[PDB]
Amino acid sequence: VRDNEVFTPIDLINAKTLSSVINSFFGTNQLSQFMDQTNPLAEITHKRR
DNA sequence: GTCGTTAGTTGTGGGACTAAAGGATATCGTGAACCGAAAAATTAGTGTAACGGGTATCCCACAACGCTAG
Repeated sequence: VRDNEVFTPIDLINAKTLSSVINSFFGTNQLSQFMDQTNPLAEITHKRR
């Protein structure tokens, strides 16, 4: 869309379009699970599931 | 030789899948410019004090006797 010479590779980039995907993965994916934090064994088992 | 009929597929579509507890999520991409609407803030303008009688009420104090003679 840009034809003016006043445009640099900073104005071209949106952080939102990457942060959105990463936050969606870490907040709503079935594999991003609430850790079993009852005891150390629960953590060490959940991390090896 | 040709056309309707019947039964047995065959592919495709619609409908089921305990009970109890619990129950947190994250959610892009951008084009400009002017006009209208109403909701809000700022500004401009007017003011009493005691007196006469007469009488309604209040608080505040006091009274509500006893004896003798014609």
